[PDB]
Amino acid sequence: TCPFYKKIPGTGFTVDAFQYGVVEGCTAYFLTHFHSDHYAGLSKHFTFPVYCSEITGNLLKNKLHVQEQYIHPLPLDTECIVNGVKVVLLDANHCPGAVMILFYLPNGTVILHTGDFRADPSMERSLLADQKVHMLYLDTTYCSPEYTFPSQQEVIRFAINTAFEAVTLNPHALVVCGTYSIGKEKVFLAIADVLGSKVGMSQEKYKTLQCLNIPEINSLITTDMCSSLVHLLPMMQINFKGLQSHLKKCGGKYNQILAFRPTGWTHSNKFTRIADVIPQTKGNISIYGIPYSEHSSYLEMKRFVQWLKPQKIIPTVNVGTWKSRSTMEKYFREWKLEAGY
Ligand code: NI
Repeated sequence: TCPFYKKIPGTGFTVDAFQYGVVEGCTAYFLTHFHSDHYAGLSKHFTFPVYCSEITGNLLKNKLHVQEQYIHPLPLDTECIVNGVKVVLLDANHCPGAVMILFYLPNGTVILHTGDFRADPSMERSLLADQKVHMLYLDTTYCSPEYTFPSQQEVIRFAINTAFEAVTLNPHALVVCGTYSIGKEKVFLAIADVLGSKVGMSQEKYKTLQCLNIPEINSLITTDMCSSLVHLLPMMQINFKGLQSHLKKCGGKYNQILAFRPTGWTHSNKFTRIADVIPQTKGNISIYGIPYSEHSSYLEMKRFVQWLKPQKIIPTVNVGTWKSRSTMEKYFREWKLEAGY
C-alpha cells in the first residue's frame, strides 16, 4: 500500500506511486522523472492518466511502451489545470526531464514537491520567488553535513583535462564511461567534444538518448563503435575484468583504456579534493571514480530551504529508519531557528 508521503492531501493526486496497484481515490498519477525507483510499476498495460514533462513522456512511450492516450505531457514554467487544480512544473536540476511540482490547492494551501533535485540559487528566481509554500516534500538524499562534493563544473573540468592529456600522450588510447540510468550525460558529452569524437554506444542506450531533446544530438552520438574513441558501457562492466574483455573486442585498434565511473558521494570525498584524485591502475587500464552528483549537497539543500521558509517539511528520502528521521528533524529545526521562520 501507498505510503502517506506519496499522497497530496486535498487532492486526488499521487507522486511517484506506480508500484502499489490501483491507489484508492487517485484520479491522476504524477511522475517527477524517469528513474526506476520512481517509475517502478509502469508498463504498456497501465490505464490511468500519467502527468509528466515532455521528455519523461517520450521515455514512457518509447522505452516502457505506455500507450499515448494515457500520457499527459506538460510544459515547464506554465500554469496548467489538472482535474480542477492549478499546477506548475519547474526544472529540478536532476536528470533530463526531471521536474519539481507546485500545487495550488483549492483551499489556499500551496505545496512544493521537489521530486529528486540538486538545489541551486537560480531556483530563487523561478516562479517560486512570489510565494508562500505551506508544505515542502523534500529530496533529503544527502541531509547531513558530512556530505560534501564539488560543483558539476569543477568535476567536468577535471574529466576533460584528464581525458585530453591521456589521448594527446597516447593517440591509440580508448576512453570508456559507465552508465546505468539517464542523467550525468555531460560527463561523456564533454569528454567526446574535447577529443573531436562522437560517443559510441549500444542500440538500447542510443534509443534512450534520442528521447531527451538534447540540441544537435545527431552530431554527438552513434551506434558505430568502430568510428568512436569514447565508448559507453553499463556501469557493472567498469572493472578490470570487464574492461579487458571490451578491449579484446576492439580488434587491435587501441592499446590502452582510460575509464570513468561517475558516482554520487563516496567515503573518499571526506578526505580527497577533486584536483588531487588519482585512478586505480592494472597494466594498460586505469579507472577514475568521479563525484558527479545530481542531488543537493547538505549546504545547497540548507540554503534552498532557509530561502523558501516552508511551514512544514515532509522528507521523501531516508524515511525508513528512526535514526535517519530523527537526524533530519533536528537539522530542520536548527535551520528554522537560525533563519527565524
Ligand atoms: Ni532520481
